[PDB]
Order: sequence, then structure tokens, then C-alpha cells
Amino acid sequence: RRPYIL
Amino acid sequence: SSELDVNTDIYSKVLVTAVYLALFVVGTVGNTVTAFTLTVHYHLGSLALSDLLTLLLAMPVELYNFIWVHHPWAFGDAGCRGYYFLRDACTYATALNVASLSVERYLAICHPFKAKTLMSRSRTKKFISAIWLASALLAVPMLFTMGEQNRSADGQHAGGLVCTPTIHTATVKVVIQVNTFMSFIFPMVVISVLNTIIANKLTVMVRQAAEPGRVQALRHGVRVLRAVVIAFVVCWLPYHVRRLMFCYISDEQWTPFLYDFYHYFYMVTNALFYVSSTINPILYNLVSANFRHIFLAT
Ligand SMILES: COc1ccccc1C1CCN(c2nc(C3(F)CC3)nc3ccc(N(C)CCO)cc23)CC1
Repeated sequence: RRPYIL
Repeated sequence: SSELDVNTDIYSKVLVTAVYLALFVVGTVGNTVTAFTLTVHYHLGSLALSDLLTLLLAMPVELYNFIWVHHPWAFGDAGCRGYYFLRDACTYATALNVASLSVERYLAICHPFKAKTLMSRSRTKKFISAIWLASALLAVPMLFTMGEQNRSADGQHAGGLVCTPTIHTATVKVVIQVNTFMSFIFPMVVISVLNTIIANKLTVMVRQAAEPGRVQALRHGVRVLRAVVIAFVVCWLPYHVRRLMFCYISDEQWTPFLYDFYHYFYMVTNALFYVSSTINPILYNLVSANFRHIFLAT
């Protein structure tokens, strides 16, 4: 997983 | 299907919602009344307006879709870009307003005559308008970056759309590095140096004078003048370091513990980021008694 919320 | 979700606790959601609501109710009134109260006055009003715009624009959408337990975005492709563009514009506006206010106070305290000579009222209005326009111009890049994407593995899930950067990671990384450099580092250095030299000037005032309240007034003035730098650094460093951590870290370093810690640090950093919009009127009242009286009367 890679977070998407900047 | 569930690879796109965030697992922060619902209790955390409610708690951070309460904190956000408290900050919103405090800050909206705090900035609005001072803006109504109204060449340092123009800079103070511009800073209050920028803080109010930040709190009005970033808070609701962020709390709804970003700061919550739910992943799926609902502002449409145009909204994905618009929210971030307004947020960036407001952030730059706040930083530049703080830096300009520090510069104006430096000029007024240290070089009074030429300060009015070069910073007339019309000149001040033009300068603040130019600062706002520059802040808007620096936030343009976020428009074509922060789009929507069907990140779901199937590509057509019920919540595939998410507001995430679309450009290749290198350009996102470089633009956010530029954002950190121009929104934090430069205003940080300007504010720190100017406030420190002004505080030294007030300290030499105190040393030479040595009055019932004059010494007390100067001491509290320097205290607040350095607390401004302290608050700016404390509130703004976590946000920019979170963005840099989002951009810079490699795929192999990511782990579920890191993912969840990042989504907690999001809430922490955004709370600290919003604290800035509410702190300002408190210090405005703490520093000036006449301003406090007019603020209370209004
Ligand atoms: C460096 O000033 C900054 C930078 C960033 C954010 C907030 C401030 C405030 C510091 C306190 N304050 C004032 N500071 C000073 C000093 F810089 C210590 C001399 N003299 C004032 C004189 C009047 C005044 N008003 C509230 C105007 C009311 O009509 C505020 C200040 C307003 C700016």
C-alpha cells in the first residue's frame, strides 16, 4: 500500500 | 476491494472532529471581528482574512472526505483540483502575510520615516493585493496535479475515485519540495531574523530605560514577538514534513505500520495547521489593550 491522501 | 481504505478509529474521527469544530468556531469569529475592526493595520487585516479563508475552505471538505475513516472521494475531478488549489493559495497567503507583517513592523519600529515614505496607505493596499495575487499564482500547479483516479484494483469499484496526485512521482516530488522551500523556509527565515532583531531593539530599549508599565509592555512585546516565530514553526513544520514524507519515501520502505502512522500523523499535522488560524486574534488581544477593548465592543 502507498498512501494517497496528500 | 478493501486495499484502498484507511483504518483509523471512529473514536479518533469523532475526537478530531470535535477539535476541528472548536477551532472553526473560535477562528471564524476571531478573524471576522478583527477584520471588521480594521500601515500595520492593513497587514493585520490581510492576515486575518487569509486565516479566515483557510478555516472556511480547507476545514469542511478535509473533515468530510480527507480527515475521516472513509476513503472514497466525492468532489468530482474538478473538485479534486479546486480544493487543493484553494488550500495552497490560502497557505501561501498566510505565510506571505505573516512575513510581510513582520517586515512592516520592522520598518515601523526601526526606520519610521522612510517606512511611511515607501509604504504609504495606497502603497500598502497595492502591496497586500500583490501578495494575494502572488499566492494565487504560486498555487496554480496544484490544479493539474491533484486530480481524481480510479485507484480500485478492478478499476470500476463503488469507491474507485480518490483525490490523489496524477503526475509521475518525480514531478510531484519536485513541486512539493518547491512548495516547502517557498512556503515555509523563506518565510521562516525572514520572520525569525526580523522578529529577533526587533526583539533585540526592544531589549536595548528596556536596558536603556531602566516605569510601571513601560518595561512590562516592552517585555510582553518581545515575548509575543518571539512566540510568533515559535508558533509559526510549531504549527507549520509538521505539515510540510508530512508532505515531504509522503513524497520522498520509497515503495519498499512502506509498511502497514507506516501507513497507519501516516494516516494518524495526517490528523495531528492538520490540527496543528489549523491552530495557526485561531491563535492570531488571541495574540492580537494579548498585545494591545485598545485593540482588546475595540474587539470586545465589536
Ligand atoms: C511580528 O509581528 C507579527 C508577525 C506575525 C504574526 C503576528 C505578528 C503580531 C505581533 C504583535 N503585534 C504588534 N506588534 C508590535 C511590535 F512588533 C512589538 C513592537 N506593535 C504592535 C502595535 C499595534 C498592534 N495592533 C494590535 C494594532 C491595533 O490597531 C500590534 C502590534 C501584531 C503583529
